Amino acid sequence: SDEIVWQIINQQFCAFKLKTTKGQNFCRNEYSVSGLCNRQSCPLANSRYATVRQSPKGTIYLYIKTIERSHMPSKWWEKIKLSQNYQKALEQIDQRLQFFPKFLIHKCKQRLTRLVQVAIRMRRIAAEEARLGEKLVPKMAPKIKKREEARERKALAAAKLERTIERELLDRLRQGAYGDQPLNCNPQIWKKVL
Amino acid sequence: IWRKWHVKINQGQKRFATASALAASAVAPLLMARGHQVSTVPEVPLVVDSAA
Amino acid sequence: MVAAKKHVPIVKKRTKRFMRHQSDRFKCLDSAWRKPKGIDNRVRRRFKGNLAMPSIGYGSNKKTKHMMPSGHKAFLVHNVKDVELLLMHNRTYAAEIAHNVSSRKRIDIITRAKQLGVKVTNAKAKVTTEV
Amino acid sequence: VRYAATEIAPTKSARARGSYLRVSFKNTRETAQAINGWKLQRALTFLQNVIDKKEAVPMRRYAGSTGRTAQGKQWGVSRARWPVKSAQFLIGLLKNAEANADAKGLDTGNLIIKHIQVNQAPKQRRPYMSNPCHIELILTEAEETVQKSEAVVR
Amino acid sequence: LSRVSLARTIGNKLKRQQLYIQAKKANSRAKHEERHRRRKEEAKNPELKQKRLEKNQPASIDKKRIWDDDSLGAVVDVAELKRRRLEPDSLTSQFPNLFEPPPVPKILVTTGINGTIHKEAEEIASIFPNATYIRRTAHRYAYKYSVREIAKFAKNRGYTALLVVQEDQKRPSRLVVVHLNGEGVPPGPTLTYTIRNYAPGKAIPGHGRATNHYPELLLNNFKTPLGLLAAKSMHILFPSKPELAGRQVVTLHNQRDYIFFRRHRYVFREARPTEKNVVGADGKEMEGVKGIRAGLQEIGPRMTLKLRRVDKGVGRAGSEGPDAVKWEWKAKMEKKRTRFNL
Amino acid sequence: MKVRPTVSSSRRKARKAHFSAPSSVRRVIMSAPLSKELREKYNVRSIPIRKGDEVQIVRGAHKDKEGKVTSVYRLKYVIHVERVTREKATGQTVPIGIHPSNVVITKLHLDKDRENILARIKAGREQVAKAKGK
RNA sequence: GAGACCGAUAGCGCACAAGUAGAGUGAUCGAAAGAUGAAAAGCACUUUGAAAAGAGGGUUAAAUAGCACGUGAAAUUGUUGAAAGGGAAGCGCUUGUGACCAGACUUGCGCCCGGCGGAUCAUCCGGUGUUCUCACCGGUGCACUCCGCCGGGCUCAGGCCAG
RNA sequence: UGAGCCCGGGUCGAACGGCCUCUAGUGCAGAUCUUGGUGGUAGUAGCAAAU
RNA sequence: AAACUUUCAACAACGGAUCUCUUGGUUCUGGCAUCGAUGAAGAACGCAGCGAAAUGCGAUAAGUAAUGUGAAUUGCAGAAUUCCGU
Ligand SMILES: [Zn+2]
Repeated sequence: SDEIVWQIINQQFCAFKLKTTKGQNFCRNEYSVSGLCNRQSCPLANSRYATVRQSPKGTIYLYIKTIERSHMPSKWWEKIKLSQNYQKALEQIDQRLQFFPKFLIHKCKQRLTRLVQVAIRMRRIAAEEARLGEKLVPKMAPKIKKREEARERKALAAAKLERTIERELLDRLRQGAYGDQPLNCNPQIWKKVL
Repeated sequence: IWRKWHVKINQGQKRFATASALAASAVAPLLMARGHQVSTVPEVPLVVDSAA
Repeated sequence: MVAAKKHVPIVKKRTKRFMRHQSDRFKCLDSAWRKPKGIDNRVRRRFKGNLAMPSIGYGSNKKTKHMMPSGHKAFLVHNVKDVELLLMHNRTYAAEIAHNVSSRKRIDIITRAKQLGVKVTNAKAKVTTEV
Repeated sequence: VRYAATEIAPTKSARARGSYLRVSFKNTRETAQAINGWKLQRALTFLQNVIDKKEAVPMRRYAGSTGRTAQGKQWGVSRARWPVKSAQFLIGLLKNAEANADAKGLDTGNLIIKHIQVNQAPKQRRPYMSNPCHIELILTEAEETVQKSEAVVR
Repeated sequence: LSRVSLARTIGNKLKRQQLYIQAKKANSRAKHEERHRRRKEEAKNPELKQKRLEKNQPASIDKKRIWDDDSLGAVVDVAELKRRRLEPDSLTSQFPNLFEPPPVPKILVTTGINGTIHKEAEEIASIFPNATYIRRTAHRYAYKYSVREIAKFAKNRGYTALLVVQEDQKRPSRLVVVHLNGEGVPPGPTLTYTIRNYAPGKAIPGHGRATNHYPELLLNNFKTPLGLLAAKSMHILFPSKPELAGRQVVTLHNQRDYIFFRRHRYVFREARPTEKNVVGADGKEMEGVKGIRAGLQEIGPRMTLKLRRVDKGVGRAGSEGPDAVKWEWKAKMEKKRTRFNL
Repeated sequence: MKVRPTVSSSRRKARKAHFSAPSSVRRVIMSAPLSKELREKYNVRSIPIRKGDEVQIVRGAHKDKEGKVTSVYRLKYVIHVERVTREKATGQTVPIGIHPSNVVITKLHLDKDRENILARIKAGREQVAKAKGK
């Protein structure tokens, strides 16, 4: 009933589909080699399937689905650890996915390749971010932004800066902060201070 | 109010569609394609004993 | 080789929009295109000096359709799991964070996008840098 | 990028508002535009002259052909009127802004009308309708340029 | 009608607005009659006017500000604490470089990575004498330098502080002040502010040039221990002895946690006959400055600073110990209208 | 799920019944929790609020504040407890309204009726606990 | 008691003073009109002046939420700024001038040498789950193998436009 | 191509969107269209009626 | 060069569209049968501290008796009115 499942999946409803307007459809199912929804890469509509996944600890595994463990969904996948050496992991795909469709072999090798490449990229980003010491913090919330915009207008009114500067300037003229014969004021106005 | 709200369906067609819905429940990937979190059950019909 | 996938040159037949007839004179007519149905309308009769009409000949190349000037195809993401769908397509597609995604979720999308190697069209919306 | 021209500091500007005033909107617009950008003592003396029929304001946009005289020679216009109520209401708001300047600590001899604006009010629900107006104005000091000192060589 | 909401006790719009208009007309007539009756009573007897003014005073948030009952988070008057002891050691110990005399300052101004605010950063560099602007990145695909690296660079080549002007929407948004200090002591505190309303001197009506003279500093309204840190931090950036021949003044005035920055050019003129004497603080007119005013002309950018973080080293990555951060701004210390961290 | 025909799961009727309730029905709606000591003493979950109950506020901006209930404003579904006051413009302190669901009862004002109320609750709580048990 | 109904120009004429206001001699005809805020905390006080009005000052998370009160479109109007205007404007193709605004390839992998740490490395030992041969823990060490990391050296790779 | 769609900036405060199906009181420039609001005429006619 | 006129932008007006809400309507379904000469349906006049609206009531007049609950009513002026109590 592998084809009958596909006809229901393709043309009625699939909970993993994401239909975009850009001329391609995407599968959200985590056990798919490519993100695209087509007949070759739908794991539900292919009884025999393979997928390469990466663990949180950093290990890359290869997953195998057979027609025999189909009615048992808890035992769908055989999990095989892939080598850290890139060549031995590519070979380990070839021996384990032997006598599979060549689409599955070719896309599992691509999925292995992109996972190793992202991991190297992940370590280069983390090294540069540690050296740069810069993090992206969220900007101000719109409630807080409206709060200090409101209180800045009230503080600018309360500050009365030009009168505050004028009062402080003439205060330092009185106490003699500029000394005898000040360079800030003309002589006949310094005489008016005394 | 005299719009036709209820429609008459043949009992033969109703029993056909129920038997098709029964058979789709025994098909494993159709369960996870409907939206069910079927990743832990050890069999897709999944009979429990009556004593429990 | 850290860029978009190699594509043919992007050629657009027209850049100007197809303005509706007499939308300049009346404020109740929007600029969205409506096909004029009068038997003597000069736009419908295709006289010279008049507004052009949309046709299938203006259609863009299929190898270049839906494609940004950078060569990536727009992909609306809503969370982190939408970004991981572009793990295999980092050179064909670009991540567009939706207008409804909050500030802290944009942080996690931006961080994941850099790790996966996908472009973000809106990477400086509700975020700022801290030293 | 570009930065807009900032507002004059509130320590230098005094505001006064009139909302829902029962004066003709069109007569207020021509009277306010006559006194825009002026000194306050000029504007007050001019408006008392319009009340006393001695001086006239120009009708430019809302110009019903009512008065032509030698009082249009001051403006170069052929249409000049004598809006009595428009001058009375505008005097009361200039004296409000002069009072606001005095309480704030401004120099009442150096106020200028930096900004003045007349907007339409809600129409009074009575077939005949009135045309009331909102009026806002900002009174600022004249700009004071201080002398820069000579640069030091070093 | 100050105790009952008309919207909850009258269920009709057009009756509610008819009653509220009749209330406004009655209360406006009743208020005007009261003040006019109060006026002629105060004219015929001027004593009750003086009694009424010192009992009726307009309320202010500044007079209602909450204090605590000096550790860089304590909202306490350092000035009142000194007087109460007569009836700060903790700040000098934590920050010995800031608080003997500062040397001749030297300032490096940079922007963020790939900045587009070069003209604005050059105006910030023109604010502080002996300041130079160096762009951070030098082309789009070039080497990205960290603030730790630039701090080590300017320390080695004899600079005293580093100013980093972060950007947002091609406008300056954050001012990071890094104190490099001298000799063997490590790079000091990192004070991070936020710029909200930046206006260049070009956009300011009736503006002027700045001369090459050193301006005097007016650090106003700085009372809490955190504010004395911010006052001291701005003081090292400026030279100690101002060249008073050129009348220029850099003003940093704090009004409820907003530090308003202005730059003026004063002149000690006389007073016009229509001008008033300068009524000073405490309500009373000032003494000795009768008939003398100080004219002002804005020559610098208008910008408002608000302190957000004080670090121990150079940024968060650059501050090591358990006290890596010293003060942080959260939005919960502004829940009350009257509490100011200053 | 409702099963009885005499109860309605209608938003229109429920908001109508809540905001148009008479004073006796409004009394039950303005019920308050008992404190943990008071729960373990009388085996009572919640009772309506009186005019003489020492109470502690657990929700809102007046959290962790204790006082005695001064009035039970049943019209606006709110109570006034002692010393939580807010100053008007004139300086006249008006009491701040707290919902009875935002408080917890620290001390009760006991009389003959209140003991009869609390004995009837501990009657039914024990009767079904015995029925559930044995 | 309900709804694959309508959501204030809709739904009964009436969500509210609705058969009310009001019209007609009379029989009859018959509207418009909902939303402050969580809470009135509905702006005390100072100060212009005759008011359904301002300037300060305060309440509130917010008053450009002030009983004209959620959001606040268009028509229409005022001020400021820019450009243009010899008896129509508006519009199509194509430049040009000025103003404002945006920012182009995400900008990388592979070798070599030396050190350091890990393992999927030892026919090393103990344990757990399992699809019963695959995974995952713990302790050993570095003979081999393979990953990283740091410090050098080297290689090629790239986006657009020209000649 | 297009009907349209997505994002940025501001405002704003409580709910909303994509897919596949079902459904309909489902798309406006006209109807001397209906209701509301607002113009030029026009500060013109003229101070008659109404206010 | 201004005024006037046109276009565009920012701010300020006029107006109440859009979004959201609903103590309302509409339609269906179910249990039951109850106006009046013992004076009805309807109309009017009155009754409260401030009652303008609406509601309630009838010179015992925003109500009396009896029963139940158990401590309010409330926009402002109440009482020595009642709190282990008809
Ligand atoms: Zn699929």
